[PDB]
Amino acid sequence: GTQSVQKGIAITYLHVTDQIMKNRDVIRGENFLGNGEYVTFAGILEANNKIYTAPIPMGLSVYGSAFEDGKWVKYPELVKTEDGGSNSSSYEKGELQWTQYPNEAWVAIYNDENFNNPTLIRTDKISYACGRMRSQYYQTIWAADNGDVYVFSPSYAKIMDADVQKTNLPAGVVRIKAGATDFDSYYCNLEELSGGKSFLRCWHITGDYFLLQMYTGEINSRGTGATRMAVFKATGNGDKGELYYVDGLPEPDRISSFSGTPFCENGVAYVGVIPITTNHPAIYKIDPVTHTATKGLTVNATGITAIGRLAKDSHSTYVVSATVTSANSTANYLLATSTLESGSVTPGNNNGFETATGTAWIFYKDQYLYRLQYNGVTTAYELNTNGGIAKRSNEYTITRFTTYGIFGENIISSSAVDATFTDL
Ligand SMILES: [Cl-]
Repeated sequence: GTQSVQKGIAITYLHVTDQIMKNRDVIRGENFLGNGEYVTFAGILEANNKIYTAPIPMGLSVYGSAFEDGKWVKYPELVKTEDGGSNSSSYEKGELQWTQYPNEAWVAIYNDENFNNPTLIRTDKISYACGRMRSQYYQTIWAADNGDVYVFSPSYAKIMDADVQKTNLPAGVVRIKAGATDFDSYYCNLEELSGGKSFLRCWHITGDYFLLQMYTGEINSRGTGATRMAVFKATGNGDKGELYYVDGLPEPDRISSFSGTPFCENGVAYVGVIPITTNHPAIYKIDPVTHTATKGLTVNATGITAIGRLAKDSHSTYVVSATVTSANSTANYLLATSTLESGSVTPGNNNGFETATGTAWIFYKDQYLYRLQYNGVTTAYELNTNGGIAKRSNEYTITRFTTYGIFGENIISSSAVDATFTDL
């Protein structure tokens, strides 16, 4: 056969029990959806004993636009004539950047973590299901407690330069019932409910309630103005969806950012709120039933990069990962606390453990906290038998990732990559 550089999908596993890293053979990304384009997985969602992801279309690679004399090139006027761009937006001559098919969304359903033989399904009711901010892809596919998978799209593609690459669909939601292999008839237009606004990203809270980080103005590539929260009850209003803005958070013009991953327990969501700059980050409790927020634990640091729990034998604690950023340096501290609802935490005591910053953080149940970092090594933490934060024995070298999640006993990370493939 003929080997060439093509777009692939990388999959990396961190097995939390064995403490072993494995690299899956690279998956072909070219023509993943049958239109020549390659994809970036957004989300590794465990539900119904299966993995759901949104394969986000990327446009055409250099290989894909040249393939069989431009078979896949629908809009040749968009193929780049020379190298250019900057950062994640950088492109090579011959690429077609961004999808040519913005008015649809796909979901891949995999039977297990081997990522073989996906069930690929398409809807024309929403655009693609992820959020975006510069180089980041945010998961927007989530399961209700009953296993129903809700597939949200903020319609990020509305901000594309070329008309044919804009979506004309409003931000909205569709559904895959638990155990089903295709979408049902559910559809909710979120812009009609929100006052014309989309969202940066979203998460599950409990039951059929989801948390949306809402925009105050237009969606944009820098995340500007993503300073409100709303609670979406998917089956509310007679299975039409119901959206309520959250009351009790700081005023939007006082919010610098929210932390990236809420912590959900006891039916509520705990969210890190970073105010504009004495004004410290604090963790707010959001009750989805009343769409009300209350101020809890104050964090005496720059930011909040993880909230969760660690447990070992008869010891357990909450763990807040906090950043300390100076003019000349970045630091991260893991801070133990018995409560998220009052008081404060401050680096500088025995209940704190310093780490390098990490690209992303994820808790595996209440057993481990993983600090995912590419080059830099990936590390993991636990409670020791004495109840203190401890580093696990094994470290890992992983590559750049754009999505991550847990299935079974594996932490899984993924990215679109260049790789050699053999064609017939
Ligand atoms: Cl439910």
